[PDB]
Amino acid sequence: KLQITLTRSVIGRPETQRKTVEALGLKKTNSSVVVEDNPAIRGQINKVKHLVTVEE
Amino acid sequence: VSSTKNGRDSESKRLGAKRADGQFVTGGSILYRQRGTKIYPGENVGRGGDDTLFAKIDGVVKFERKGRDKKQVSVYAVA
Amino acid sequence: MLLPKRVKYRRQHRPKTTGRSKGGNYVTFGEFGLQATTTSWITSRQIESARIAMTRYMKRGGKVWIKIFPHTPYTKKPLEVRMGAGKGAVEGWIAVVKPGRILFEVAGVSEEVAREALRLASHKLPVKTKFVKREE
Amino acid sequence: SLKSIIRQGKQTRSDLKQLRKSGKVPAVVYGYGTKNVSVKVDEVEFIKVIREVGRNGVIELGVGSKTIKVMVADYQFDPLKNQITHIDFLAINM
RNA sequence: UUAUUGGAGGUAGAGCACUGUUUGGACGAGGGGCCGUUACCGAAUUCAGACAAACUCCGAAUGCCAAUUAAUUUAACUUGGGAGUCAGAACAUGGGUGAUAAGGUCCGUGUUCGAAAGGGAAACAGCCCAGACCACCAGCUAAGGUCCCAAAAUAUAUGUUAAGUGGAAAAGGAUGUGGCGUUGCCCAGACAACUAGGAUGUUGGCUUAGAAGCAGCCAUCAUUUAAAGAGUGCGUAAUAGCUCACUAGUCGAGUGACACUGCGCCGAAAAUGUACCGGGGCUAAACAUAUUACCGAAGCUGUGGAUUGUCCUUUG
RNA sequence: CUGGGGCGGUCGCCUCCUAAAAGGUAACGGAGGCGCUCAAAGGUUCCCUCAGAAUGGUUGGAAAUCAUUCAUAGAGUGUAA
RNA sequence: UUGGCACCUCGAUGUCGGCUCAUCGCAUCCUGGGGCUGUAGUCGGUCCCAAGGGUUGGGCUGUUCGCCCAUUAAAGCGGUA
RNA sequence: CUGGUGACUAUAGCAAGGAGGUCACACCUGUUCCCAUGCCGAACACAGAAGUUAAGCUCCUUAGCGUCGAUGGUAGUCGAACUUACGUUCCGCUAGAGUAGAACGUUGCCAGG
Ligand SMILES: [Mg+2]
Ligand SMILES: [Mg+2]
Ligand SMILES: [Mg+2]
Ligand SMILES: [Mg+2]
Ligand SMILES: [Mg+2]
Ligand SMILES: [Mg+2]
Ligand SMILES: [Mg+2]
Ligand SMILES: [Mg+2]
Ligand SMILES: [Mg+2]
Ligand SMILES: [Mg+2]
Ligand SMILES: [Mg+2]
Ligand SMILES: [Mg+2]
Ligand SMILES: [Mg+2]
Ligand SMILES: [Mg+2]
Ligand SMILES: [Mg+2]
Ligand SMILES: [Mg+2]
Ligand SMILES: [Mg+2]
Ligand SMILES: [Mg+2]
Ligand SMILES: [Mg+2]
Ligand SMILES: [Mg+2]
Repeated sequence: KLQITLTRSVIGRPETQRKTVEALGLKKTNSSVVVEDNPAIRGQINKVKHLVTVEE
Repeated sequence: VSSTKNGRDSESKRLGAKRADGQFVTGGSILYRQRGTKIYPGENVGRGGDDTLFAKIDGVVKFERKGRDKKQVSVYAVA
Repeated sequence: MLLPKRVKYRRQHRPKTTGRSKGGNYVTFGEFGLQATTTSWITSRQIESARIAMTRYMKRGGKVWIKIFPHTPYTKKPLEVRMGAGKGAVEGWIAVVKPGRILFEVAGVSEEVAREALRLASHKLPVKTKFVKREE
Repeated sequence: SLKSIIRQGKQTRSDLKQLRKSGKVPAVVYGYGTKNVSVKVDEVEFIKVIREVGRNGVIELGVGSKTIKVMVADYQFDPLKNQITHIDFLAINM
């Protein structure tokens, strides 16, 4: 299990990064999701790691 | 005084691949638009009068090596 | 004044100037060399000025090699025209120099003479330079 | 005519940069009687050994516990910085 | 959207195998001025070294097309009713053009403005943070900040700077100052200073009107040396004269050269008024590196409320 | 159309580069072509392999035609790329 | 200055020269203070500090400029739509 | 093992040296016949078996050329932070060139030995 929190805004970020933020299930700044760890999730995180904070 | 004798170009011809390796295509689908045989017709693939490569059967596209320097595209029926 | 005897295209896009010296970064013909440390266009006229300075100081005793060559034509518009209406006419010829390229090499003189000759040369060029020896 | 090196792991760009800043030269030992090994040497010690034995001289390289007789097959150099950047050691047969 | 797998394609870089461009050599099929042998060898071959938007023996990152594909996600498409729009801007970046000019101009890519309020950037559409349903004299943060204007550190530790650098600029110039290396000499007395010497063949040869160490070319040798250049500068028309290198002595501890670097200095002149920190002021209240707090938005949270949805569900 | 307008240039079609390795992509950016030709220069069957160089050979020369060898494409592909 | 660009102004931002009135910069024309000089002196040359004040009447031309006459310690160069 | 006929990016090729000939493959002997030469029985075609391993062909040796080719490092670069610097830093990907080295083929089916 991973807790992922959107710590920075999507404003001013490329649309592809906004799309990955949406796909992770994050909605508003500081929102969070709890997801099962796997390579696909890790790839989404890695794409937007400058925008999110991950806690195991 | 000053002018350019340039300023001409023809319409772009949208060449290149039209279907992906591993994609299912129906018979007759164009697979590759080209000048000359930059790619060669493989199994169940034909080459039209203008060098266009097209599928002859329904099946899966596969781009394959042809010798050392050349390549081809073939279409194989799905089981 | 160096310039190609001919080129295929007289009007060329100006060269990229970022990055480091692709090659010719070592003294390979003489004993001493002048190494560029900053980036600039280098013109045929600057090359000729620098060559004359260093050769005159060396007093024909030693041998000089010009390692760069102004392959690239650059154009300029005629004075007082508006923008547009085609590209201008060839104005001069330049070599692009990036940090590490050896501009000149010298042999057949003492190290001190080589240093002074290449100093006099360097003051003619639009780049900073350093005195270099054959590496080993 | 001897010098010791230290084995390397898997290094990032920053790792290599910090090595070269500290003053060590990355290098690879390969050739007869050995597998490829990635090592760090000290630049000053390497320069002294090269001065002693010549460009084509034989060096006794301490690679972990083992000692290998090597020759410098090639080296990479940064002439703006006057810094040896990489070394290849060719373990010669006996 | 991501992961995995497959594929098309010739960019970045790189390279010189092709097309061109190009620097030093070597060698020379053959004839000419030459008797065989001291041009051209324009041929061919060869070594080494470079250049290319319209070169390529090579060739990424990315992006793109797909998959009886997995995870997360919430769209997607068709038909029909109604539109507006067809002057775009800055910023960043890949490029053309222009002058590696323009707040220039034309394309690619991203963001923001447009149509976006709020916080920061003194003020400042386009930068940085961030997207205001309404209410609160509640809390946490972002960018940016915490001596006073002005909310929060006159915080902690270790250094750098003396230039108000910080708070505008280049080639180039400089015993400014800090760090890390290499290295010559030195109590068999180093560096500097001071005392003494600094000589002979010889006014070296040539040249010149003259050229005598010291206009210019060629050499740059010998003798006594505790050492002394066929001379480091000044001087003469040339000499003369002073001086240095070099050596010995006095003195007694450090003294030079090179390389890579941190931070400063000069180069630096414009017009209403200080006027190139927003002000005061600052030697830290500057800069570098760590650390712990706090301030800070209409972001997020807390409480109450409105409307519209979805789901449990009569209720709520 | 137009870096005001005029004047000059341009206006349809093809190829290349710009074009940022799919496709597409602008400027009065950089270079060239087209408004045809062929009765075979089309179809098909069978057969064949170039350019250049070296060395010999008459008129024949640096290059005409002949011969051997080497020669992987530097030839040719009607006509731009 | 000659231009480049086309960002404010085309439901009007009057355009050259002169006159009147100035005002500011200093890259200083004179006057003041200095270094160097191939500065004997009297004169000069060149550079540095310095903007306090001063810095002319006429001929020609719309002219600004410019040439010329006659002076002056000097007859400065520029900004202010 | 030999041949025929396939598959495979030359790791397969080139070059050099060496070995072989009831059978086979060749060179070879001829031009009556089918067939042929812009002339030529050289070639194609056919008939045939006196001669020869000389050549082709096959096999063996090697690393001179060509081919293949790491690891390590470097260039470039997606993304991020800082920046306006012909930039810096961090992460992932990661060449070309070159080095070590590989390599004088590996194989399917069929007929003979
Ligand atoms: Mg095209
Ligand atoms: Mg056709
Ligand atoms: Mg390139
Ligand atoms: Mg613009
Ligand atoms: Mg515009
Ligand atoms: Mg844009
Ligand atoms: Mg706003
Ligand atoms: Mg404000
Ligand atoms: Mg707080
Ligand atoms: Mg306060
Ligand atoms: Mg608030
Ligand atoms: Mg809110
Ligand atoms: Mg204009
Ligand atoms: Mg692309
Ligand atoms: Mg494309
Ligand atoms: Mg044809
Ligand atoms: Mg009005
Ligand atoms: Mg002044
Ligand atoms: Mg009158
Ligand atoms: Mg490689």
